[PDB]
Amino acid sequence: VKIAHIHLCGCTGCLISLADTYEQLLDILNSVELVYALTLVDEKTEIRETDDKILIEREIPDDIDIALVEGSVCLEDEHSMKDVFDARRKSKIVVALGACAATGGITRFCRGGQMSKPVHSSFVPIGDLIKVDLALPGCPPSPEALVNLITAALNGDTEYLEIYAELAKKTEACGCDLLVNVINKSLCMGCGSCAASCPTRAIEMIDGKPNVLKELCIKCGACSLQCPRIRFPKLIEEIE
Amino acid sequence: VKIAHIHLCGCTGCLISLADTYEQLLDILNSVELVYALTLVDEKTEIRETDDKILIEREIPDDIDIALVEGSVCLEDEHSMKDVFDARRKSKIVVALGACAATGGITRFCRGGQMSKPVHSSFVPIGDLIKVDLALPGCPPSPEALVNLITAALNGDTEYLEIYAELAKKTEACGCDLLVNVINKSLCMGCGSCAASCPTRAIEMIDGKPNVLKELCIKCGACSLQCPRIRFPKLIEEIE
Amino acid sequence: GKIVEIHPTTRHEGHTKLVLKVDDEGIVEKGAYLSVTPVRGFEKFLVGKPAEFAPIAVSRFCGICPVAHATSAVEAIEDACDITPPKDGLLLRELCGIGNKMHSHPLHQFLISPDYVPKDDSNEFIKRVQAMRRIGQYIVDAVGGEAIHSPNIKVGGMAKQITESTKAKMYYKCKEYEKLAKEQLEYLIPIFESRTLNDGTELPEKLGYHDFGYIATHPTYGDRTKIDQDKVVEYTPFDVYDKDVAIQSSTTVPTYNGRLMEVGPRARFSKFFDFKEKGAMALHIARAYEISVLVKRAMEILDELNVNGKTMSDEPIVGDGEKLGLGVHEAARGHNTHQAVIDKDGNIVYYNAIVATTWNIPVISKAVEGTHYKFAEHIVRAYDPCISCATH
Amino acid sequence: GKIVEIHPTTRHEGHTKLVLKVDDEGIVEKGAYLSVTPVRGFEKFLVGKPAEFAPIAVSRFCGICPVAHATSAVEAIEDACDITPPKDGLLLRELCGIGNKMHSHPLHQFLISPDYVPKDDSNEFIKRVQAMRRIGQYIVDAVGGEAIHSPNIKVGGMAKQITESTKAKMYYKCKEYEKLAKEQLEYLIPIFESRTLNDGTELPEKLGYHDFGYIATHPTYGDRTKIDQDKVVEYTPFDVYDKDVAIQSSTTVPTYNGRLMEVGPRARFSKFFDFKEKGAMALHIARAYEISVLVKRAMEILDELNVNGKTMSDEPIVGDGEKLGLGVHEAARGHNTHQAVIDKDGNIVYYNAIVATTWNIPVISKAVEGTHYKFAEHIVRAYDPCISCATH
Amino acid sequence: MDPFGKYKTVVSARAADKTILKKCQDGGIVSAAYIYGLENGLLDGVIVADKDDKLQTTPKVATTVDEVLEAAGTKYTVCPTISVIKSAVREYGCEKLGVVGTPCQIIATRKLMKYPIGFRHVPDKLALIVGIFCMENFPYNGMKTIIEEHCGIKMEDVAKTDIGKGKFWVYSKWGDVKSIKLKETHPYEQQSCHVCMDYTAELADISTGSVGSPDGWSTVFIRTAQGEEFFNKMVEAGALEVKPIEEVKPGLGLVEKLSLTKKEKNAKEIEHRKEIGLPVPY
Amino acid sequence: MDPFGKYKTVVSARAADKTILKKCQDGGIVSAAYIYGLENGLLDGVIVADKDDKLQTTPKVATTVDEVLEAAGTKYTVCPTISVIKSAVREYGCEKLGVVGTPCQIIATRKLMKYPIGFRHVPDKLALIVGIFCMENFPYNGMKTIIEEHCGIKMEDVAKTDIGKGKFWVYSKWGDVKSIKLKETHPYEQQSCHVCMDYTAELADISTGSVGSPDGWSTVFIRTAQGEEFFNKMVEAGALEVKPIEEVKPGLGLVEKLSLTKKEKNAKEIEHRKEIGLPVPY
Ligand SMILES: Cc1cc2nc3c(=O)[nH]c(=O)nc-3n(C[C@H](O)[C@H](O)[C@H](O)COP(=O)(O)OP(=O)(O)OC[C@H]3O[C@@H](n4cnc5c(N)ncnc54)[C@H](O)[C@@H]3O)c2cc1C
Ligand SMILES: Cc1cc2nc3c(=O)[nH]c(=O)nc-3n(C[C@H](O)[C@H](O)[C@H](O)COP(=O)(O)OP(=O)(O)OC[C@H]3O[C@@H](n4cnc5c(N)ncnc54)[C@H](O)[C@@H]3O)c2cc1C
Ligand code: NFU
Ligand code: NFU
Ligand code: SF4
Ligand code: SF4
Ligand code: SF4
Ligand code: SF4
Ligand code: SF4
Ligand code: SF4
Ligand code: SF4
Ligand code: SF4
Ligand code: FES
Ligand SMILES: [Fe+3]
Ligand SMILES: [Fe+3]
Repeated sequence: VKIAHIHLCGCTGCLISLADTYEQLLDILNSVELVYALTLVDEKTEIRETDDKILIEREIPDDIDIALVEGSVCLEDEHSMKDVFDARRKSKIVVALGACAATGGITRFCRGGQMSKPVHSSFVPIGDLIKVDLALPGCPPSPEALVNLITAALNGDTEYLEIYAELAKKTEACGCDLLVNVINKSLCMGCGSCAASCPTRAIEMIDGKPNVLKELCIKCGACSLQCPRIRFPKLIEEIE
Repeated sequence: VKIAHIHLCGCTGCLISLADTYEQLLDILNSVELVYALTLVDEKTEIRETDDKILIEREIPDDIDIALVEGSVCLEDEHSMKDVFDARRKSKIVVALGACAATGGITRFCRGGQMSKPVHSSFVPIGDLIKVDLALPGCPPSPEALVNLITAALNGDTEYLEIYAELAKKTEACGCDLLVNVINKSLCMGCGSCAASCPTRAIEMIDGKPNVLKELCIKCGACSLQCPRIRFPKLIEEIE
Repeated sequence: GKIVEIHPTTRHEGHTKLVLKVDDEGIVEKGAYLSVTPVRGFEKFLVGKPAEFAPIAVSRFCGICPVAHATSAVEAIEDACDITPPKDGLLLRELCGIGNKMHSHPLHQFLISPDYVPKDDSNEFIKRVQAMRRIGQYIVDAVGGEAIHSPNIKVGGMAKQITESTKAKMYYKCKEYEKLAKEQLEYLIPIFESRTLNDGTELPEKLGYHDFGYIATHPTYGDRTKIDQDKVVEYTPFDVYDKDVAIQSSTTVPTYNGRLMEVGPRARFSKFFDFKEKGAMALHIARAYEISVLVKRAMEILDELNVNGKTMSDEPIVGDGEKLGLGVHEAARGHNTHQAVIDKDGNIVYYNAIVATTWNIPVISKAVEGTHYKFAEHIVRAYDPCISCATH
Repeated sequence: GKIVEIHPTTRHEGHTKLVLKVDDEGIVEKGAYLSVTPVRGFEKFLVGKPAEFAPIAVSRFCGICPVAHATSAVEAIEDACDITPPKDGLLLRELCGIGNKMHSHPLHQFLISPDYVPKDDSNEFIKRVQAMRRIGQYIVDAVGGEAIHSPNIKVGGMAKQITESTKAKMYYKCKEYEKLAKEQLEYLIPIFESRTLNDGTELPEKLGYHDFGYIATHPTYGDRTKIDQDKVVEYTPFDVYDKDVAIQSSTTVPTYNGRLMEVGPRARFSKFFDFKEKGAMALHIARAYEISVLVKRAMEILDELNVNGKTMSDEPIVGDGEKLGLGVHEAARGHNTHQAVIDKDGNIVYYNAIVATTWNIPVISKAVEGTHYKFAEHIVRAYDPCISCATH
Repeated sequence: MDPFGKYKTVVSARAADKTILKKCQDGGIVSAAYIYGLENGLLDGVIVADKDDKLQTTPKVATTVDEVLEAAGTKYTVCPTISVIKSAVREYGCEKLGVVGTPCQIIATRKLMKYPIGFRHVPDKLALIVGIFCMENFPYNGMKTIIEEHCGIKMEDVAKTDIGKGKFWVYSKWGDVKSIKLKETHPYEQQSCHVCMDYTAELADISTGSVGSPDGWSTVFIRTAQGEEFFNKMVEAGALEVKPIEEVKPGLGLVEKLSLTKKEKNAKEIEHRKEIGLPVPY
Repeated sequence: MDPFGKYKTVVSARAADKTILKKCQDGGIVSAAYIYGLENGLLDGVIVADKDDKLQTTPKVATTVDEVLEAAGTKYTVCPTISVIKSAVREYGCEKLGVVGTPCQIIATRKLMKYPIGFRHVPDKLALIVGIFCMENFPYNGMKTIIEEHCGIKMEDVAKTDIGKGKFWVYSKWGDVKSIKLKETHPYEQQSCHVCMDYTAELADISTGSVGSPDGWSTVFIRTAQGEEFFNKMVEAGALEVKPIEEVKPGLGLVEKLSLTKKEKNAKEIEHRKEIGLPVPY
């Protein structure tokens, strides 16, 4: 199949996370066709020459099978708005890779005014404009989580991806998800797995319950996905 | 009409705000019939006498027209669960009064463990258990907003209550509502009214945009309600 | 040989239960007044949270006296970090607390009016209570930022300075409040002295007597030096109720030197104004008289206030993570205590609150004994009980 | 007499544009390299937020070098508040930054491999690079808490400490990395010295020449005393590009004494290791040689580290709301600068960042001039640009 | 669609105090009303903007006449005037507050008054709501780029920025006057103004602007009964110089053309946002 | 209704070290497994529950047998053992971690491994997952009230508690033994355990418990290939004493009744929550 890495208003960290499959990145790239990735390949090069100028563009190719879209969309930049609608148009499966594309992530705190584009102030997850098929939270999702999504997508493992396909319809995340959906609902038993999942260490187990340091939370969603009293598909009970 | 003040897991401050209509509280109480309010009236007294016990109970009466339900619901206290369903059963119009009943408010931070009821750890807005007809956010809602809600209810001003009847379906609130729905959506113009509405002074205008001090937010909902780029019914445009 | 259970009790704040053992003539032999309000648990979810969130959070104990919990909190955190609020911030803070007691006492006189005020005087009596309350709540709005839950009450003093315009407006409104206080007081004291309700029922002369001492640290504000907090021990409801009643109690049982204590206006008036009357009517009388004490101190503060003086300490909220800061404040219902331990980063590591009515609840249990049970609720209301406060 | 625009440039991080005015033979006469990545605006939303949020937030500038900004952010806040990190925290911090530069340089050699590495050697070359990066990311994992966005890098030092077991593991991983580096370096240095790509095309001898100086403060970490930040002035894109190109640039234009400067490996190697070669090939050579310098200093830090020595300072984050703290760090791409002023409450009141590639973008614009435009991108990649970093 | 909303009269006018005219943008209407109300007890506090030596604005609760004079003039940059409206009635203790604001900030004020959830004891204390016309705002660093980099004037040497006639005009403290096509200014404008449908501040007591009236004068809409009484009290006191909008040029026809131009332009943006799925007020 | 989940063998067992038996709750299986792994290089870290003099619990990573010994015994109070799982593989540098936890915490570990979003390089380093049986947990202050105000014994003087045999049992250091009906111990339990449907820690490598086995002995389920290889290696070394669960009393029939009593009781709670609109895991 054909996969492509669209980089919107992200930091390439999610791509580096995939790169931190280390030497197994060759097994991944050898199992698919990397058809577009500005960071890695010179695609899709199209030379347009007028009598005034030569324009050499690298554009998103058509007939993409899996689009790993990373970063959020800047509403005030037209190239960002254009690339996100192109990714959906040309790709069959759109994967909101990383908290930025899935729920906004750090870019939720953007309020603009900085040089040299002081009107750049409105950043949204890709789900607020296009239909998302799969969403990977965290900042960044682990290399192991990525490999599983890729392996499950190639192998048509619909069951495994159901939790991520359900996340695609969620465009907002916070550490408060644990309060609103677990602690306040008499479901938290105090394992602490959420506190271990957080990349900024914003969760702190106090008296068998999570305390969220809200000023350190970057709205990544890794804790909400982790907590086993929110989602617990039968698939997880499978061991030998 | 018959109105009743149901007091769940609250602070009575919402009732005090209604009391802060001052001398006009007698014009309010004379335009309706206060049929139940443990803080105010001795209703509805019912005496059951056996050979060993005299049971003087003050129960919530039947045929309530409007119920001002204040405070959240404790999922582990059976009398709190019984009273919230009792209010829906016996009342025609259920008003989620205050942020505690509307969106949880300060009680969203409850995580239990305190004497003398250490299993009391789960608090939800009444919307998570019963059907709410009108919701008033804020901590507490101003006396004027209450007077306006009561007048519009008595006068059948359905247009005025629409924004509140729409809130009754919303059980979550936070200062992030301004980011997720306004700033991030290229709608914020920098009035600052959202900062003036905050009871805890958690919003701070910085460079023509709000900055939420998330640790000082009680999840009350006033700012999200005030913002004119969220809701702006034509009714507002009427002046004389 | 019969049990009398009144539930809920009315015309006080919150959710309680009376569980009385009465003989064949209805006289209470063993009393039990207890909170059944769910425990929101402020002292436990504040651990892990920043210090400046305490006065905001604990203000939500109750909407009738929120200023008293904000004041006790910041005093306890200031004590834990050795912060000294500037002179004029402390004056505004006391003024904000006095304005809050200036709305509570009239409010309570309005709550008990169905028992004591003739039905013909009701409307004019209520109008005078609300005119007074408006003034008290205006003082809390101006100084505290909001009448219900004042965000200006902060660690280090008060957030905002008023103007000389605002100061003069309050001084004039206090002169009018004092006029209303004399009208109210001259009307209620004869009623309370008659010991007869508005329906002609004479109340027993020994109504609400008890054998316990008092706790009061100041007449209008608070003084942490006037109490030895080491002698204050919280015990469990099993130590004062029967087991089937104890499991329902939501409050702790505070004791000073192993004994129950009464707090409140009479506790203050006994220590500072040589008021020695026992019983429940004495409570209503002391509370009525304290209205004149409060508004007269508010005008004394305004006279002393420097409108341009600093109101926030510049000291940083930094503690050593061990010192148990003590913050006391004479709320409308009595000695209100908060304690806090703060680390070097300004975060709460332990928090505790022994609110006024938490003291008075087990005292009410005893005060109802000796008299008929038809008077038990009238003894309760004499203590102006706030239950969401006593439970927190 | 034609305009050549390449957009986007590839096999670097982020989103740029080459806008070249060439003569009839294709020689670039006026060059322009500019970022068109949207401005997420970190320096502007950090204002009003607490200081500990800065290293967490600025780490999201880039996922290749996040450590460099976290390091520079806390150094700037520590400077603003006069906080001194303990010895062993400062050593782990430096070790973390060196671990990051240990995966960036091989990663860059992997990105440019389609141009310089023959196709038959590709798989082995990638495997050797990824084996090196695994060691580098493991160092950042152990010390920093996460390889991509290390939450242990805090104002005060390094949050956690390592066990002797772990220390011993990293020391053994470094010795194997040092083996791989010699293999890598013995393979690439001949290719870079030949100045010919893998398809046979020879590169001009003066490829990427320019007349600007260098900025480097330390060979492996950073030293705020080696630069006079007052001589650093940021100018607008209108000062370096033509007007129709300037409105597209997202970055600022940093200058030292009003002049463009190059940063990066060759800048460091020029100042400290007497490396005097100009051009783009010298840039790939210095970067390759720096890999050995890093791993040697990593083992030198481990031999110096006390695994039980304090890592976090006990000083509180308190500023005076005026001091513009300076925080410099030698990122994998070059001299990285953060500045921040902090008030008494530990909150950010002004923040600014001058990232490495921000320096090189306008230098790249000149370096492409003089040579054919089919070589322009090869001059860009020699600078290992990171654009989401240069834009922040 | 309708261009101005509700009004009672529309008149060209200017202040009579010429100290005001020394410091004002157009006719000095806002300052004249504030100063009149303060001097005559109709207002005890007014919300104004305290600009910075580099034109960075700051909202402010003014109480003295001279303070009103230090905020006179237009800073075409966002200033949250409503953010101090509660602080004005709490610590400052105002009971006859005057408020100024662009049409959007007046809209927020009208909603603030109809649903005063977070605004306890505030509505009854607003004594005069003055709106100023507005077509588009800018982030400070955006306007900084327009002035410094397209007009070549340092914000410090800036004296009076103005728009109209087809271009942005920067008037320098040292005498020069520069003009750039409005086309160049549009890429720097705050993109949240593209959903604004109010040009003449249609919900204010009194709305005042530059367009429609001549240099040194101002188009004044008087809309509400409260604004009419305040306006009439000023003209009988001689604080204002008043001429009909029909006897003055370019006249009400320009405001109308500009007001509808904004409405038709932005109503398209609103419909474009609905189409692609973005939120729009309702 | 299945009673135990998937397992290879069920066994009644006991530790061979007498030191462990003197400090353990039942048969000392967890401490025996941890110490054997550490001593034989199968594990290099283990998550354990440290207990304060007053029985408060604090999670901790352990790299020394002494540490394992310092924390042997059941604290019937919530201890978040998974909260330290990342810290274990990061700063502590573990690559053969041992984790223990109630069935729920095991469920968290298994999900933590299948969807390792926030758990980069964690799953591969988990070397043994030991589950302990569990019927109900308590908040600390709730257990404090039972032992101190219902049982008489003060927390400090407590040395060992045990439920079963019809009710709660608190064993005093000094020597007394008090019992209170299990019917009164209900009001003080964590209500989030009323939706839990795993009794025997059905997803652990090795599950160990008290019921079904006599005093001083532990019912041990061997479930996974990893747990089997570990369990066998201990047996061939003599670290455990092993008797078939058939030859021992009360036997597996008790585990089955308690397990299916929990499942049937809590499954009815799950259906009650669904009925009134509360969230339930799915
Ligand atoms: C961004 C902006 C765009 C405008 N666009 C137009 C336009 O297209 N057409 C038009 O006819 N008029 C426009 N105006 C209004 C015009 O520039 C004058 O402000 C108006 O004529 C009123 O000035 P005056 O001489 O009557 O009042 P003055 O006596 O000069 O007082 C002016 C008042 O404006 C207030 N003010 C200044 N800046 C701001 C701000 N950023 N936010 C809120 N209040 C502020 C000051 O506090 C002062 O009280 C605009 C104003 C602004 C701020
Ligand atoms: C709250 C609770 C309820 C239980 N209910 C039952 C029951 O109904 N039926 C039954 O058969 N068994 C139950 N158990 C388990 C039982 O009490 C013993 O822990 C186990 O059966 C035998 O342990 P051991 O002797 O084999 O290992 P040991 O050598 O005794 O070591 C026990 C290990 O358990 C860990 N531990 C102790 N307390 C906790 C805690 N609160 N959370 C997580 N880990 C902990 C310690 O780290 C220690 O390493 C329960 C345990 C707990 C914590
Ligand atoms: N007064 C009072 Fe509270 Ni509502 C009580 N009881 C206390 O501090
Ligand atoms: N290296 C690096 Fe960054 Ni991604 C750049 N350019 C810097 O601090
Ligand atoms: S989710 Fe985190 S790592 Fe991924 S692009 Fe966004 S900031 Fe970078
Ligand atoms: S608390 Fe941590 S894991 Fe949860 S959303 Fe916030 S940053 Fe992500
Ligand atoms: S992961 Fe879920 S159940 Fe476990 S502690 Fe966190 S919120 Fe509670
Ligand atoms: S909303 Fe606020 S004022 Fe109303 S009950 Fe809740 S805490 Fe009290
Ligand atoms: S920011 Fe303020 S107004 Fe908005 S929800 Fe939080 S506390 Fe309420
Ligand atoms: S009220 Fe709405 S538009 Fe006004 S500043 Fe706040 S978020 Fe922005
Ligand atoms: S155009 Fe509209 S939204 Fe923009 S500043 Fe003017 S009135 Fe406000
Ligand atoms: S009953 Fe279930 S949820 Fe409760 S502690 Fe035991 S395993 Fe965890
Ligand atoms: S949603 Fe507001 S801080 Fe979590
Ligand atoms: Fe307490
Ligand atoms: Fe910058």
